[PDB]
Amino acid sequence: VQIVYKPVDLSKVTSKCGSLGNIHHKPGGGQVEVKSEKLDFKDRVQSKIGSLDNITHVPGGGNKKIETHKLTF
Amino acid sequence: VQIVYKPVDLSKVTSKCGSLGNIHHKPGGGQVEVKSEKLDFKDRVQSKIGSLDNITHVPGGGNKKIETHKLTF
Amino acid sequence: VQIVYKPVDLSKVTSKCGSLGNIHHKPGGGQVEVKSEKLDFKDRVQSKIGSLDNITHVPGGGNKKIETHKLTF
Amino acid sequence: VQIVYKPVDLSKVTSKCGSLGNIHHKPGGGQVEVKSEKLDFKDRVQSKIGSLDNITHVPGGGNKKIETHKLTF
Amino acid sequence: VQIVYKPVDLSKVTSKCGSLGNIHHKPGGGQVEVKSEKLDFKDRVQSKIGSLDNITHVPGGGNKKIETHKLTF
Amino acid sequence: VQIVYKPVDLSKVTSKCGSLGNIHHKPGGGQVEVKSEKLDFKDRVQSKIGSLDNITHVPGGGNKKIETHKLTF
Amino acid sequence: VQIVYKPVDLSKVTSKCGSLGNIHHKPGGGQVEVKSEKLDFKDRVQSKIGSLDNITHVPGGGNKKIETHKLTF
Amino acid sequence: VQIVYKPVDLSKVTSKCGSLGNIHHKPGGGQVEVKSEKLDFKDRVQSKIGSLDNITHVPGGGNKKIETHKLTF
Amino acid sequence: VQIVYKPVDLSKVTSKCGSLGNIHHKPGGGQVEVKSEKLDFKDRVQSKIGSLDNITHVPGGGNKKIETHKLTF
Repeated sequence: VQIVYKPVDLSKVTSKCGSLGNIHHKPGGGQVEVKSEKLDFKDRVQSKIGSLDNITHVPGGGNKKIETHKLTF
Repeated sequence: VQIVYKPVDLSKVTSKCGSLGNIHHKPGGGQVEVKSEKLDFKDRVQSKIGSLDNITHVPGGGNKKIETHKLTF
Repeated sequence: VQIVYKPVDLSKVTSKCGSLGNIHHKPGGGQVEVKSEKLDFKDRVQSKIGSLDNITHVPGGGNKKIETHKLTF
Repeated sequence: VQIVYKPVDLSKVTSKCGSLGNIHHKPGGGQVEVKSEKLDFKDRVQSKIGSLDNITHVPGGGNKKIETHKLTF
Repeated sequence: VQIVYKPVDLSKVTSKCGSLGNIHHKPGGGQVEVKSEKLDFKDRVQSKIGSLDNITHVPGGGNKKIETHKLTF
Repeated sequence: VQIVYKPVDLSKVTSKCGSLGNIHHKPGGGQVEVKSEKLDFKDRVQSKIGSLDNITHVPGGGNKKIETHKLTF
Repeated sequence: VQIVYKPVDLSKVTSKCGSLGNIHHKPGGGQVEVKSEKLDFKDRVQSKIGSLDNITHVPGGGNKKIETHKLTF
Repeated sequence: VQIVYKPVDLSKVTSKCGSLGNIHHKPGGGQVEVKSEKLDFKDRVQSKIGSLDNITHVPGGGNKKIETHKLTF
Repeated sequence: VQIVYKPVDLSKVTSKCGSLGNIHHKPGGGQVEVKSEKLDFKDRVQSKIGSLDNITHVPGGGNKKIETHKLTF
């Protein structure tokens, strides 16, 4: 058996931006109150309170190319 | 058997940005209170309180190319 | 058996950014209060309180190329 | 005569505020013209002209408790 | 005569503020003109012209407790 | 006659403020002109012209407790 | 012949402005694309492309007096 | 011959403005596409493309007095 | 012949401005693309591409008096 696997990729993924700005992200600028009395936990607790895991993501490009070349004989 | 795995990549993934800026991230500028009374824990506790794990990510490009070349025989 | 594995890569992953700046990150500029009374813990406690693990990441490029070449005979 | 004056005060006066801001006070940004000719004052003059006695008052709390305990025999 | 004057105070006056800011006070950014001709004053003059006695007051708390304990026999 | 004057004070006046800032006070950034011709004053003159007695007061607490204990026999 | 040319000018051209501001001029914040193929020019070319010759003019007065005194004998 | 040319001008041209502001001018925030193929120009070309010659003119006065005094003998 | 040319000018051109500011000029903050293929020019080319000859002019007065005195005998 003869197999030729010769894909050719000449693609452009392109982004052009004049200006990118004046971006405001303000998570949890408010008021958070947690009051707990006489609670019973028989098993594990994970607790997050406040302003956690917030992201501001401002890439000047942020382009993605995902490319799988799989040959199975 | 003859296998010729010869993929060719000439791709461009490209970003052009003139200016990128005036970015504000203010997580947990607020007021947080946790009051706890007579709580009972019989197994492990993880607690995170306040402003944790917040990210400001401003890459000038931030482009990604993900590229898998797999041959199975 | 003959296997020729000759993938060819001439790609570019490219960023051009004119200016990148005026970036403000202020985690936990607020007010945080934790009050605990008569608590019972029978097993491990992990506690993080305040402003922890916050990130400012401003790379002039920040491009990624991920490229896996696997041949399995 | 026996007098017992035994009031007990356990009160809370409480204020909780997440964030307080972006406050603009601009007294007398306008145009003020006073033109006086041949006036006669036989008695005292007080004159205030322009932008006087303006207040910006931004307390983070600003709570008031006023409490009079008067016993007259 | 027996007088027992035993008022008991356990009060709290409390303020909790996460963030307090971005406060602008601009008295008399305008234009003021006073033109006076041939005026006659037979008695005292007080004159204030322009931007006087203006206050910016931004206390992080600013709470007041006023408390009078009067016994008159 | 027996007077027992035993007022008991356990009070707190309390402020908690996370951050306090970005405060701008600009009195008399304007234009002031006073023009006087042929005026006659027969008695005392007080004159203030321009930007006088303006206050910026930004205490981190600024709490007041006023407490008068008067016994009159 | 006697010619007496005695024009008298006591005029006032006057502007009084309290405050002048918050002026935004943003020419060419948009996107401009010029694509040219196989064009033939036998004589001179002037080309302007983009954001050119734009003016922001904010004079605090900006008054004009134009005054011609012509005597022809 | 006797000619007396004795015009007297005592005029006021006057402007009073309290405040002048919050002015936004945004020429060419849109999208401009010019596509040219196989065009033939036998003679001179002037081309302007984009956001050109735009004016924001915000005078605090902007008064004009135009005044010709012409005597012909 | 007697010619008396005695024009008398006592004029004022006057500006009073309290405050002048917060002026933003942003020409060509957008994205400009010029693409040229196989063009032929037989005579001179002037080309301006981008953000050229833009003006911000904010004089505190900016008044003009233009005054021509011509006597022709």
